[PDB]
Amino acid sequence: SRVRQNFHPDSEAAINRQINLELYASYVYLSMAYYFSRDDVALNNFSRYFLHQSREETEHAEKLMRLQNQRGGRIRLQDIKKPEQDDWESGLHAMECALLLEKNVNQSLLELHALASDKGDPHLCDFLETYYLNEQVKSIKELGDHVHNLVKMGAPDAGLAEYLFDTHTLG
Amino acid sequence: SRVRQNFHPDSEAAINRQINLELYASYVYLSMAYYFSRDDVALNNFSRYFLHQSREETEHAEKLMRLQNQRGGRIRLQDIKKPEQDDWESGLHAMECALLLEKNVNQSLLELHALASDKGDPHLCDFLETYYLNEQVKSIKELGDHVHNLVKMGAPDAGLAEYLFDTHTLG
Amino acid sequence: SRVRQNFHPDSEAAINRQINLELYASYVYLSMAYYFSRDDVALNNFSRYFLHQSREETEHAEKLMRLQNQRGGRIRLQDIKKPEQDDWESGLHAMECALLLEKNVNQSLLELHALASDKGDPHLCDFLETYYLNEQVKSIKELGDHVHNLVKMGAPDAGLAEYLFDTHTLG
Amino acid sequence: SRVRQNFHPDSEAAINRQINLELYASYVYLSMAYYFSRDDVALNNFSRYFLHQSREETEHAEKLMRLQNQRGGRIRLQDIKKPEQDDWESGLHAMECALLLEKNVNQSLLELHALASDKGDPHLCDFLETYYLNEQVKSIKELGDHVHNLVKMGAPDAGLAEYLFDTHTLG
Amino acid sequence: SRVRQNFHPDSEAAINRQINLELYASYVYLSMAYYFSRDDVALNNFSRYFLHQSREETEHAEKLMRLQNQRGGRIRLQDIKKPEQDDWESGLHAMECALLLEKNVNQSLLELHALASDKGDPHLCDFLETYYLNEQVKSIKELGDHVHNLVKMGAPDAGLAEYLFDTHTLG
Amino acid sequence: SRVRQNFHPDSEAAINRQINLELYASYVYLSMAYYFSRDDVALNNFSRYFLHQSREETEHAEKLMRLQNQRGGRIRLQDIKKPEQDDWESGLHAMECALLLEKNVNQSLLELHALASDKGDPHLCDFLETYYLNEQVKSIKELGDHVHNLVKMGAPDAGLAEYLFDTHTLG
Ligand SMILES: [Au+]
Ligand SMILES: [Au+]
Ligand SMILES: [Au+]
Ligand SMILES: [Au+]
Ligand SMILES: [Au+]
Ligand SMILES: [Au+]
Ligand SMILES: [Au+]
Ligand SMILES: [Au+]
Ligand SMILES: [Au+]
Ligand SMILES: [Au+]
Ligand SMILES: [Au+]
Ligand SMILES: [Au+]
Ligand SMILES: [Mg+2]
Ligand SMILES: [Mg+2]
Ligand SMILES: [Mg+2]
Ligand SMILES: [Mg+2]
Ligand SMILES: [Mg+2]
Ligand SMILES: [Mg+2]
Repeated sequence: SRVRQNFHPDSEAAINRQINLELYASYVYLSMAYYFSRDDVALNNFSRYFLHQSREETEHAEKLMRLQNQRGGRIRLQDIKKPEQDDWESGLHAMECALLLEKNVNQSLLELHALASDKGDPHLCDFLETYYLNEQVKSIKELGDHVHNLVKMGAPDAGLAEYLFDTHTLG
Repeated sequence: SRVRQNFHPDSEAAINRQINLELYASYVYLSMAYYFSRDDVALNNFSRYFLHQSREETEHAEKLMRLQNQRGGRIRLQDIKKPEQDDWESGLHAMECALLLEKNVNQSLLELHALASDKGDPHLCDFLETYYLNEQVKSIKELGDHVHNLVKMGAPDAGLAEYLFDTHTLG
Repeated sequence: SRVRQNFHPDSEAAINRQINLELYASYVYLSMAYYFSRDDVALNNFSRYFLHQSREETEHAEKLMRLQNQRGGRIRLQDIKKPEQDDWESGLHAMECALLLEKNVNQSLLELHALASDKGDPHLCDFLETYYLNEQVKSIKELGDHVHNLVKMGAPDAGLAEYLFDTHTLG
Repeated sequence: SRVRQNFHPDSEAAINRQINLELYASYVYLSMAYYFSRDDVALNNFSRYFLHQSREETEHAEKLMRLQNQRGGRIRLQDIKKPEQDDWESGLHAMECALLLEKNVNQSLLELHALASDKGDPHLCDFLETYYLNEQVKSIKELGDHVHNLVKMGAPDAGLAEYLFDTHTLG
Repeated sequence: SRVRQNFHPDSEAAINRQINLELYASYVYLSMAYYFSRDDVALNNFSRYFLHQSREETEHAEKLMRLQNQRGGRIRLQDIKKPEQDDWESGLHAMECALLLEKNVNQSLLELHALASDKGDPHLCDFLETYYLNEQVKSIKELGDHVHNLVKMGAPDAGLAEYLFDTHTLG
Repeated sequence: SRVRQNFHPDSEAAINRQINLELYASYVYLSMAYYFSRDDVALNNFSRYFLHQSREETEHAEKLMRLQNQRGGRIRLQDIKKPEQDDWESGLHAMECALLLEKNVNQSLLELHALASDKGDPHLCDFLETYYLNEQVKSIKELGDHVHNLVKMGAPDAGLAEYLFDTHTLG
């Protein structure tokens, strides 16, 4: 390749893997998004909240796909695995799963950054530090906030709790 | 379910399958989209054209997911299969694959409409007739147009052809 | 904690210490700010200059407090020590003390960054690199500039010098 | 001093003390402010409410610092003591501590006014009467209101109570 | 020096060298810029494209000169070497030389970043990561794109190719 | 060449030389520009004044490069020599060097005009008369003015002088 400079094949692989992980999380949030528009769940702000997260994660993937073409790498796509559940059980459960999901995305991204360090790709280091490492910290903190309020409010057994969180926090 | 009326389990299954098919085509077009921003391909309008198609197909899926929740069905998601290639070979080849893809989407949708007919779901009939059956005819005709010009122009061997089509038709 | 990931207790402590250091510098600049509105000093631009620095440093502290809550840490506040003097002696002396102060803030921040490196917190690395390491370089260079002109002009013995610097540079 | 007229050294000392007290309350409210942005508390309006109080109290200090320079006195700053807690326990507890804090600020200010009376400083009397004595009465009444509603609503055991007060009163 | 902190003489030298390298590339692009306004070449968009690159590289140098004065270093300037050719041969050849040039600039900058790492200058690390390491990746990818299209189009023997690239891509 | 008419090879050479001279003066002024943003010099208007002169001289070069391509000549570039000093000593010294520099540029340009006269290039005569001969007279007179005031004010020993000239003339 005529553009490739200082781009280690293992970083290339790392990125391709990370692209799949970001697509997977977009799918998980799309699943949740339409879980909440169910007639027997019907929390439309939860539904809009997770649909926005989903499209946000698709943007994450595209940046990485864009990073692979910028550096000289070759995007190699894999199947996008279906989420662990179609029935996300409750607004609380969906927030806890979202929280657990993003800490794993964070892990993988922390692992990616580390590979880039051992390979002397400062550009890739700066890439993850700039667009991912802090997006994740805010996502994880925000999700943490949401998890905490819904527990303190009494979700999901308190019939009022998820309905109020929907209308007042996510509105 | 308290919303379900005149909604046959086989239509439900049909829809869930169709949702996966629409996600698959969105993925195929995303793959092509980033194929053309490669430094050794670098047809940015082809890349923008297929990225728009991709997001358009994601919208297709969401409507169907929305249709499933409206009728009383239960969205059951499957893995999203990786496309047949990561190297779409040329602007012409990518248009021919896109054309072949959409005729299959069309087939499945024609098959879905037929199931809905034999099951007496006029609502589902009208759904596909309204948002899908003609979107497909226009997609297939448009793709057909593109395929024809690029052949007539001499793609991909004519070095000028794909570059001009990029700048003048897809610009 | 449910948000904490890859956040070493020594980094937590480092941050809590740094928060106090940033509050301390805000206090030092508040002291200077009101030193210059004295009727027997009466350099109102010096006074406005240092009052702006003070509020700027309070902002520094808040970001760090915000960083501690984002990562899962626990803000643990300490007394805010009074400055070394209430009588900052002259506009020159106050600039030299400000310069010496910020090089220490810089030291501590350089030390903090180093801890984060040895602990594999790339997020915290990027945090300090983004909002602190360069703010400090500009502060130190700006203060350096000010120190130099006031010396070259003859502060504080030249009765004209501090009065002109006040009206022409800090105006 | 050439500006000093009718300004008793004990009033000067009183003011310097009061300046420290006003800085202390600003710090207490800053602590609370970031207590509520904790991921395991996450009441963002409580957090904004107390952060505004904090900056309001910093303004209190500055006026007094400004009063000292106007009259001929000499600002003599002391350490700013850390608050009694870093864990403000609940929105209710934080309001009760805020209420108790401001009644003490009020006490000290009432004591200051009294000193000024026995010393024949009508200017200082008018100063406190104009910018402090009523600011305090409104703060104390407002805090009283807040305390009462949160008790009546069932804070902190009622999971709904603090969450609703956050969104509906402090929003 | 009174501003210098944590600034290693070898980093200083590195920067001074890098400043010359950035001036050299500005000169190379100025040469190309006026190569294309030749009456026997006359590709005015190529000429405008390279003249913009040139001024962009002068900006690169100035930032580094600004970085040297900010940190306490001393700008030490060297001769600016004439480019390797005055006759850049063709639009394709000029793009290939530009591509090769920027990968070297990139190399030097990657080497500079590495020096800064071994010297514990995180500020200088962040400087290059922020304003240079990615500017280079985009330049190299963009130049790569251009190189590829002009080859695929048949430059320079195809009389149409450079003329169309001029009017349609660089217009 | 098909555009060349009445264009003597010695004029061509003259122009190529003059182009280098104009690049040299641009470099000298860039050096001065960043000399004054030094933390131990810190005359920001001097710095802006000389940075504007530098870009102005780059424009001079480009016109001559443009003149060479217009007439049929061939731009042949040489190394751009580093200036005589990196330490311009004082605002006065920098103005005196600038003054001496421009009288030499003027000399060379007067010499160029003379060559054009003996060669019967009235176009080149008119070129220099129109864009250079008077730009130089104004530059030299302006620089002369500046030199005179700074001497009369007492530069560089008078600590006030350069600082006031910076803020009041060059502001
Ligand atoms: Au789970
Ligand atoms: Au790295
Ligand atoms: Au195919
Ligand atoms: Au039907
Ligand atoms: Au000192
Ligand atoms: Au790190
Ligand atoms: Au209490
Ligand atoms: Au009184
Ligand atoms: Au070459
Ligand atoms: Au570093
Ligand atoms: Au000289
Ligand atoms: Au002539
Ligand atoms: Mg993500
Ligand atoms: Mg479709
Ligand atoms: Mg600070
Ligand atoms: Mg108060
Ligand atoms: Mg550059
Ligand atoms: Mg000139």
